[PDB]
Amino acid sequence: AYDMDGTGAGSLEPRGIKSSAVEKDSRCFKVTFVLPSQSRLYTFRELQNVYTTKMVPFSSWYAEQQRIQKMGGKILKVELVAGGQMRSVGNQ
Amino acid sequence: DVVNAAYPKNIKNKAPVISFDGKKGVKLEMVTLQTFAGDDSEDTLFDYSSGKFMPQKPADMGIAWPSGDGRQAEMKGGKGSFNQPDLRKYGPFPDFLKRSMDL
Amino acid sequence: MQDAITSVINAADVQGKYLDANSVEKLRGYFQTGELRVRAAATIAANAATIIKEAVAKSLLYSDITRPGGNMYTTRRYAACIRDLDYYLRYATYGMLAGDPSILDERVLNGLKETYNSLGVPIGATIQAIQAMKEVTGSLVGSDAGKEMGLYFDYICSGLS
Amino acid sequence: MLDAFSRVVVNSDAKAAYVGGSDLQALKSFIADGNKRLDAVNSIVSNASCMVSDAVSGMICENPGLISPGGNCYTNRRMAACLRDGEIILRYVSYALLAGDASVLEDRCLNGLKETYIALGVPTNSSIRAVSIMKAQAVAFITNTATERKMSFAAGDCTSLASEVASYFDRVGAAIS
Amino acid sequence: MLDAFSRVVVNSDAKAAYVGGSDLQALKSFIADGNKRLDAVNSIVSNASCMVSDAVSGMICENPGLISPGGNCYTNRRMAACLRDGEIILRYVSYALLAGDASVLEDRCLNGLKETYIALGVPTNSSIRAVSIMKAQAVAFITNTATERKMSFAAGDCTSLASEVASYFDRVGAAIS
Amino acid sequence: MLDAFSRVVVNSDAKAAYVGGSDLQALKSFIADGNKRLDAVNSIVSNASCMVSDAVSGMICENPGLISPGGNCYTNRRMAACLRDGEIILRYVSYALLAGDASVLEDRCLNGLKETYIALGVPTNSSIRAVSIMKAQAVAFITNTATERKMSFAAGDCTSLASEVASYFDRVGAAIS
Amino acid sequence: MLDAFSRVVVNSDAKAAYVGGSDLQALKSFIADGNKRLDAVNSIVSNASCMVSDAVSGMICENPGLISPGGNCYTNRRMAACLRDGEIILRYVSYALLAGDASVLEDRCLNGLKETYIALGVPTNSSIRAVSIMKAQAVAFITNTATERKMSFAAGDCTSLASEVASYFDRVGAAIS
Amino acid sequence: VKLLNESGVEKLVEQAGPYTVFAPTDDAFAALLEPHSFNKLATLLRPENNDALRKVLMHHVIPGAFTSASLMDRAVTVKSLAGEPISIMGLNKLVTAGTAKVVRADVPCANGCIIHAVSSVIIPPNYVPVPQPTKPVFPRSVIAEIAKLPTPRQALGLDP
Amino acid sequence: KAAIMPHQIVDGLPVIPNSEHPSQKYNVPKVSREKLQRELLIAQGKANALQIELDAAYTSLASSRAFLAPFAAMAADMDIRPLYGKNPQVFAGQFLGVGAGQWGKTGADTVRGRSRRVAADIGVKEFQLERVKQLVVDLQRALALEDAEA
Amino acid sequence: LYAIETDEVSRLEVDLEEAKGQLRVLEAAMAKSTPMTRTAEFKTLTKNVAAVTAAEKADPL
Ligand SMILES: C=CC1=C(C)[C@@H](Cc2[nH]c(/C=C3N=C(/C=C4/NC(=O)[C@H](C)[C@H]4CC)C(C)=C/3CCC(=O)O)c(CCC(=O)O)c2C)NC1=O
Ligand SMILES: C=CC1=C(C)[C@@H](Cc2[nH]c(/C=C3N=C(/C=C4\NC(=O)[C@H](C)[C@H]4CC)C(C)=C\3CCC(=O)O)c(CCC(=O)O)c2C)NC1=O
Ligand SMILES: C=CC1=C(C)[C@@H](Cc2[nH]c(/C=C3N=C(/C=C4\NC(=O)[C@H](C)[C@H]4CC)C(C)=C\3CCC(=O)O)c(CCC(=O)O)c2C)NC1=O
Ligand SMILES: C=CC1=C(C)[C@@H](Cc2[nH]c(/C=C3N=C(/C=C4\NC(=O)[C@H](C)[C@H]4CC)C(C)=C\3CCC(=O)O)c(CCC(=O)O)c2C)NC1=O
Ligand SMILES: C=CC1=C(C)[C@@H](Cc2[nH]c(/C=C3N=C(/C=C4\NC(=O)[C@H](C)[C@H]4CC)C(C)=C\3CCC(=O)O)c(CCC(=O)O)c2C)NC1=O
Ligand SMILES: C=CC1=C(C)[C@@H](Cc2[nH]c(/C=C3N=C(/C=C4\NC(=O)[C@H](C)[C@H]4CC)C(C)=C\3CCC(=O)O)c(CCC(=O)O)c2C)NC1=O
Ligand SMILES: C=CC1=C(C)[C@@H](Cc2[nH]c(/C=C3N=C(/C=C4\NC(=O)[C@H](C)[C@H]4CC)C(C)=C\3CCC(=O)O)c(CCC(=O)O)c2C)NC1=O
Ligand SMILES: C=CC1=C(C)[C@@H](Cc2[nH]c(/C=C3N=C(/C=C4\NC(=O)[C@H](C)[C@H]4CC)C(C)=C\3CCC(=O)O)c(CCC(=O)O)c2C)NC1=O
Ligand SMILES: C=CC1=C(C)[C@@H](Cc2[nH]c(/C=C3N=C(/C=C4\NC(=O)[C@H](C)[C@H]4CC)C(C)=C\3CCC(=O)O)c(CCC(=O)O)c2C)NC1=O
Ligand SMILES: C=CC1=C(C)[C@@H](Cc2[nH]c(/C=C3N=C(/C=C4\NC(=O)[C@H](C)[C@H]4CC)C(C)=C\3CCC(=O)O)c(CCC(=O)O)c2C)NC1=O
Ligand SMILES: C=CC1=C(C)[C@@H](Cc2[nH]c(/C=C3N=C(/C=C4\NC(=O)[C@H](C)[C@H]4CC)C(C)=C\3CCC(=O)O)c(CCC(=O)O)c2C)NC1=O
Ligand SMILES: C=CC1=C(C)[C@@H](Cc2[nH]c(/C=C3N=C(/C=C4\NC(=O)[C@H](C)[C@H]4CC)C(C)=C\3CCC(=O)O)c(CCC(=O)O)c2C)NC1=O
Ligand SMILES: CCC1=C(C)/C(=C/C2=NC(=C\c3[nH]c(/C=C4\NC(=O)[C@H](C)[C@H]4CC)c(C)c3CCC(=O)O)/C(CCC(=O)O)=C2C)NC1=O
Ligand SMILES: CCC1=C(C)/C(=C/C2=NC(=C\c3[nH]c(/C=C4\NC(=O)[C@H](C)[C@H]4CC)c(C)c3CCC(=O)O)/C(CCC(=O)O)=C2C)NC1=O
Repeated sequence: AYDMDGTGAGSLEPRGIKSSAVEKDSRCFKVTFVLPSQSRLYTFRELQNVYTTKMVPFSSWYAEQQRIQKMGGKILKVELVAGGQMRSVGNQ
Repeated sequence: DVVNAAYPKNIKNKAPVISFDGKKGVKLEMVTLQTFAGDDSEDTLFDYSSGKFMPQKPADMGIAWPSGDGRQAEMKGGKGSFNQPDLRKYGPFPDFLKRSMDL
Repeated sequence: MQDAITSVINAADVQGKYLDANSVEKLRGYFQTGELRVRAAATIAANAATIIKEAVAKSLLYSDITRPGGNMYTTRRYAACIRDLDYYLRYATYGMLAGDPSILDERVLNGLKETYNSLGVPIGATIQAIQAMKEVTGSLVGSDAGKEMGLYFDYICSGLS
Repeated sequence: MLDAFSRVVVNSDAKAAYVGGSDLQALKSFIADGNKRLDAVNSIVSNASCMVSDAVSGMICENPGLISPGGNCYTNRRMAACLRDGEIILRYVSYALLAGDASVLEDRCLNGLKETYIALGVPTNSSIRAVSIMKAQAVAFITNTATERKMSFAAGDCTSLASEVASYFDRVGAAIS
Repeated sequence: MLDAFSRVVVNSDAKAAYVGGSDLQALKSFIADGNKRLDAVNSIVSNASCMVSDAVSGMICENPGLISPGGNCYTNRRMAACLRDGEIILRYVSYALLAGDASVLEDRCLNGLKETYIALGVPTNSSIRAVSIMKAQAVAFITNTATERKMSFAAGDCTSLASEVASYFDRVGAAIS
Repeated sequence: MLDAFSRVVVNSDAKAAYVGGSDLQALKSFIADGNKRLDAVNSIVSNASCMVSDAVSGMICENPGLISPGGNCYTNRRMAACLRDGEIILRYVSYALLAGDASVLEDRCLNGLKETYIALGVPTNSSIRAVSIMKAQAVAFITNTATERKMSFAAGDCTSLASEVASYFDRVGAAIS
Repeated sequence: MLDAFSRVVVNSDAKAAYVGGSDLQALKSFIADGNKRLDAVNSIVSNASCMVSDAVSGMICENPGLISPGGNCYTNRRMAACLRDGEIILRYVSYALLAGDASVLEDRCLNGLKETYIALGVPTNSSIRAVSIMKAQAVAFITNTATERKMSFAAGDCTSLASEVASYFDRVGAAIS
Repeated sequence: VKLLNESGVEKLVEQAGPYTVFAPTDDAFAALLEPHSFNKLATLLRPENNDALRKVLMHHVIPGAFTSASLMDRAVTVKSLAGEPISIMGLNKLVTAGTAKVVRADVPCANGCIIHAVSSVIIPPNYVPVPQPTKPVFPRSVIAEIAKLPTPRQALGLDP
Repeated sequence: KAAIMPHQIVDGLPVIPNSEHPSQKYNVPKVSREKLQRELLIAQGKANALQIELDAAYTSLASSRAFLAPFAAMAADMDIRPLYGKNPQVFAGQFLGVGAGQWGKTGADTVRGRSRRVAADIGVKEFQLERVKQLVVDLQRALALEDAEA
Repeated sequence: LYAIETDEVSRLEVDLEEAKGQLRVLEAAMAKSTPMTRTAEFKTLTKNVAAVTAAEKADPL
């Protein structure tokens, strides 16, 4: 279901990205960032634009924001376009 | 500078305040009569800060991030022997933007 | 992502010169504290859950952010906190070993205060949690090691402010 | 008006009760005479609707050429603007009396005012008379020595607050001279 | 009975001197034209705050650059310190008018002032400009030739004391020159 | 002028549509609370003469410069005109609460009233007070929580009609500001 | 000191009047309810050792910094001098409940208490929430609604004695505020 | 912006919800020296009365993105984040927010939020000004108050 | 008529070794009369703002107790019997008392709860008010000697 | 009836009159020059800059 079942350290599925997203979450951000690949010079793949602006969901913004810095990216701006704040019920 | 020993610690004592209170005597007082003061200085004598303090953030280094590439903002240590100079200049840059020398 | 040795090599390399006496002078200063940082990072790894449990109970456990309407009411929202406080105590451990706070703003600080404003997370209560977490961290690792680990906590609190 | 002191915040989710890093030391120390100051601004702004009509008509009855045809207060657009400039000056003096410094007076009100009046053909030698009536009006209220209106106060002294507000009114009048 | 005034003056601390009935007529017989002279200093110190707030402001009304940022009647502690210094010279003139000598005005109030105003960067021409206003007021208040006020005196002539108060104010300007 | 029926006509004229079943529910609910609105106007009209004397005199006891000479409530023609426009404004608000739309308030009452009060020299700060005391009475009469006159109404709720007349007096106070 | 009957004499001495017949109607109802007053101070004095230990140790439950090192209730000399001071306040409140008048509390206990506590380093905010625990204890002992000890009284109503001893306890916290 | 930062309301309008702020220019704040409006608002200058300052600043935040073009001869009300209704009023291109009389039309902001410049400060409807700090007064005697209470024999008219 | 200033009582009292806030009586620098007046009014203003956020801490303690008072009194007439710790015939292990350093610096810091956690916020907020209230005493006292010797 | 949104020349002439109606209230407000304080309200970028338009042109003094 959601990503906070009881998993933490020392648990059977591997220790990973745990987001505070509810059941079928409907909140999503509008993020903007550059993310240079830092791996094209030994792979020699084709090049793709690294400056992107896209709507990521609340269910997986934290994983994406945690990963964009993994590969040296810089986050220029993020906002919560869709969803409420301090909302107990209704994020579903 | 305090050259004011000619004005000693009886400084702004203001002797001639005179209150006649009718046709009678003059009743001379000695009242100091301070101003609309305020004595404006910075960094006073004590701390006056009881907790609630994390205000410090480093300076903006442009578009890189703060304090990351200060390799152009350093002193110097070495140079080397066989370095030979350059023909075109393309004058000095805001720190080769985001990747460091250890990219 | 540079440590003290990476930052020393970068500044000495960025001028194209060798590692002179001043560059190695700081490097020797870092190697002297190399023994202190590992033991500091040792005990913090052991008492990670205990430190975070001590900070929240000492700073924001019973305040009305904990009660209904406060910013930390629902169990998903409470569970996000100790998940969130774990990064501050963890990344501060990395800065304490690397001896350079470059990893914090690279992986924590950028887009952080801009993110809490989006969610509506109170930055005021966040810093006091980290300040209380800094206070308990000085308990475990000692005074000077707490001075080292504490030097990166307020770096997070400063930039997050 | 509400920047002229410092409130303290006590609740959570504020990011000034915890992370703000400063109590305003120059403005916590201005409520240390602040009951005396708030009564002094209450003397002016409860009489400012009477102060601006007395001062503008004071320079009409001392110089009758302003309501002459060809004078600068003849038309009804100009008579309304001369009453508006007296009230706006009296509010920004009452900012600077309340805030305790004349920085807000010389930024919003006095900055570029002498260049305004000589571009509009406003007479400056008569305009400083209308400020100096309000200098003489405001010291009568703060010392409570006005003739036809007294106000109840607590017992004490209010010199160097009438003397403070006399230091703002010439500062207006020398910036427009 | 004149020593009991100066014993309050020269004692290096604070005192007062209440003068009674039977001590008064010995003073009026001792002081020449004493019923004119005790009206002469009463015509000054009953209008003391009105005379200062002209004379500090009339210095700014002729020299408007002092309240400019960079001038010396900017930064309100300095503007209030000019008004205290203008009040001190107005008082110490009137004690010299009361005692009939410029000796007590010179040593207590005036010696070392020329070195003081050049140590603080006080513009010393404007202080002569400030006391010339107070020279112009005190001949008008003593002779009852004041403009918006007139005082109810016993009738006579006080031009000899008005020349005597002219000889105290220029000694200030001869010292701070 | 318009009302609550002809407002949704000229809104449905803009879309060039017929007044269908999705817009009649805005009107059939308005007529179902039609007895509450007629009981809400009758609290105002039954106290209309004492509310204007309650409000203009409350402007006087807060701003006493209007009754000083040189003011704007000084003479008997000026006081009776200020009792006139307290109730002429109250006449058009009671039309606009009755009609259900503020078109009569923004084409007859507010038809250049800011241009009038400048050209009359009426202080606009005091007329915000005289309008808003009538706002604070009308939400106490409609909700029947006036402290000294209770009218017998059938029980229920009038928070919608109290907040509707609080938006008509603010629309007067927005335009003469 | 005064009591309830010396209070009505010094009001009558202010007009040089005799204590007549209409003001003896209220004095006879004071003495008619004088047996409830003695039955009320007996429910405070009987419980007085546990009242200042429920209060001082309930002050520590809301402030652990008192028992931290350096704290005000830290060492054994300092906890003993706080348990001393908490029952002096309970002693003079029970004197004024017995005397019917708070004159013995205001000059023998509460006068000069605030600046006494600044000079010793006593936290005055912790004293206010210490004497407010004793306020809630006393009004539970007057009205016989304490949960752990009930006393045997006659039937009736002592709510006026409860809010008379409650007003002696918020007279303490107005003096150390 | 300074009152927001001190009062802690600025965290609220940091949020991503579509807001319609009616931020008054400081001439509006400078226009708070009414003889009238100074009565009900000067008490907030005291440093303990941050309580009402949030409640008066939070009346300027409107949930939703109401641009002036969206107010073409339309009168719609709404309550603030303070909790009490406010009537936005756009007719004859004169958009009103209570007693606002908006100066600048709109400012596009980050989270689809709008900012309108108003000419005055909107006070909430059922806002009573906080009283000045006073003296806790206590009754000097006790016999002047037993004499102030009507006995049962008085209530039945048995006595004068 | 004249209240005794609190610095004149500090001169009369005999000196204790331990204060919470040791005095800067000798550690005030020799600055002028006008800079002592500015540094006093700043420290009076910081003490006024520290009072009215300590009063906001007391209203949060009063709101935290009312939050739990339906359950604090609802668990007061339950039968809560433990498994060990009270009678010595049952093996309790480390909870015969408490074990090996876990009593704390105070004793109240080992108690968890919403009202104990806002109480530790009160004690750190009252420390900063008492530190700056003892700083206006020796700023005033030097004022007595700035004037008494003047 | 729907030919004021869907037409290809009524869409210009409506938007010409609103933009001229916005110009007439802006040109009249720009008859007030000297002590008027400046707020950079940061107007949008719907139309890009066709010219280069560098901030330093020359020394025209
Ligand atoms: C019928 C005869 C007759 C007199 C001669 C006087 C005598 C006399 N003159 C004064 C009134 C006086 N007024 C003055 C004041 C003066 N101011 C100056 O500039 C001059 C030097 C001097 C006027 C000569 C002096 C010196 C006295 C006398 C001393 C005295 O008794 O006060 C008084 C005091 C009571 C009062 O003021 O009236 C008396 C008894 N009275 C009389 O009834
Ligand atoms: C107890 C305090 C005390 C004073 C304040 C003065 C005031 C004073 N002066 C004079 C009396 C006088 N006062 C003046 C003074 C003046 N007349 C003028 O025309 C000038 C404008 C002005 C000079 C400044 C003169 C000229 C006389 C009369 C001559 C004299 O008595 O010296 C008198 C007596 C009047 C009378 O007899 O009714 C009094 C009470 N004398 C005092 O004993
Ligand atoms: C924030 C500070 C601030 C001010 C001080 C005023 C300053 C000011 N006054 C005027 C404008 C004016 N000001 C006056 C006033 C006067 N002319 C006289 O002859 C009298 C001496 C004096 C009244 C006492 C007049 C008559 C005009 C109109 C000039 C004209 O239209 O011809 C204008 C031009 C725009 C306008 O019409 O309002 C400005 C900016 N406005 C401000 O916003
Ligand atoms: C020829 C035309 C003419 C006028 C219209 C008036 C106007 C006027 N009044 C004052 C002078 C003053 N004006 C006031 C004002 C007021 N007093 C009150 O009781 C009211 C509340 C308020 C007017 C509504 C005050 C308080 C003074 C100071 C003098 C005094 O106490 O009356 C002054 C300055 C005089 C001076 O400084 O010496 C002027 C020009 N006077 C004139 O000569
Ligand atoms: C009893 C005799 C007596 C005096 C004669 C004065 C003399 C005097 N003036 C000032 C001090 C001052 N005096 C002035 C005055 C002026 N500057 C100007 O631009 C104007 C021309 C003029 C006022 C009209 C100012 C501005 C200061 C303060 C200097 C400063 O703080 O920068 C000081 C304080 C110096 C110090 O503290 O070191 C003294 C003793 N005071 C006295 O006690
Ligand atoms: C307490 C009440 C009281 C007053 C208000 C003044 C009023 C006053 N001012 C001056 C005389 C003066 N008064 C001023 C003051 C000013 N002139 C200006 O240019 C500005 C309008 C203003 C400053 C704001 C000046 C500059 C002089 C002239 C001084 C000179 O001769 O240069 C005179 C002398 C005339 C004479 O003696 O005949 C008098 C009585 N005096 C008083 O006793
Ligand atoms: C269409 C709607 C409508 C109104 C709202 C009123 C308002 C109104 N009042 C006046 C006229 C006036 N109005 C006021 C009113 C006031 N002055 C104050 O100080 C108070 C703030 C306020 C009363 C509450 C006064 C004092 C006059 C008198 C001016 C004069 O007599 O010339 C005039 C000019 C009429 C004339 O004098 O010929 C008008 C139009 N009449 C209307 O037809
Ligand atoms: C200093 C001068 C001063 C006054 C004269 C009064 C005037 C006054 N009354 C009310 C407030 C009110 N005023 C009225 C008016 C009336 N009551 C009735 O029943 C009649 C219809 C009418 C008097 C004939 C009503 C009904 C209220 C609402 C509260 C109530 O009375 O129940 C208000 C608004 C609330 C407030 O700001 O206080 C004011 C200013 N108050 C003052 O401070
Ligand atoms: C010709 C003139 C004329 C009137 C004066 C009104 C009279 C009126 N009022 C209501 C009826 C009512 N009026 C109210 C209103 C209120 N009740 C309260 O408690 C609040 C204080 C106040 C709100 C503003 C309510 C709640 C009802 C009943 C419910 C309803 O009718 O919707 C009714 C319907 C019930 C009945 O038969 O009485 C009528 C006829 N109608 C008219 O045609
Ligand atoms: C562990 C932490 C700890 C606490 C939080 C307090 C608990 C506590 N108890 C009382 C309150 C009290 N304390 C007593 C005292 C007693 N009851 C009796 O029957 C005995 C005779 C007597 C003890 C000898 C009484 C009578 C009350 C009033 C409540 C009641 O019982 O009705 C209050 C007052 C509420 C207020 O602030 O207004 C508090 C906070 N004590 C603690 O130790
Ligand atoms: C020497 C010690 C000494 C005492 C302790 C009291 C003892 C005492 N209490 C009461 C008698 C009483 N006491 C109370 C008081 C109370 N009952 C309640 O229900 C409340 C809980 C409480 C309020 C404080 C009441 C209501 C009566 C009976 C009515 C009355 O006496 O007025 C009476 C009877 C008086 C009578 O009935 O005429 C006596 C003698 N008197 C003393 O001389
Ligand atoms: C919210 C708005 C607000 C206000 C309007 C003021 C109102 C106000 N003023 C004072 C209190 C005071 N006010 C004055 C002021 C004056 N007395 C005079 O005789 C002078 C004529 C006048 C100065 C112009 C004085 C002298 C005190 C006594 C306290 C002090 O001097 O600090 C007090 C404290 C009362 C007391 O404790 O005794 C209050 C509440 N304060 C506020 O918070
Ligand atoms: C490694 C650097 C880094 C950080 C720090 C980070 C933070 C971060 N904190 C989040 C939420 C959150 N954070 C909190 C935190 C708090 N509530 C409070 O009252 C306290 C003040 C505070 C605890 C100290 C809460 C309650 C949420 C959930 C918000 C919601 O559900 O709306 C989220 C949203 C997604 C998720 O949690 O799954 C992110 C991405 N991400 C990162 O990559
Ligand atoms: C609406 C969903 C929701 C829940 C459930 C919730 C729980 C919650 N439980 C808490 C504490 C606590 N909870 C317990 C609970 C227990 N002790 C036992 O022995 C039992 C097994 C168990 C209860 C049946 C204890 C002892 C504390 C205090 C712990 C401490 O002080 O360290 C706290 C911290 C103090 C506070 O703010 O109340 C929270 C936030 N919050 C929420 O928003």
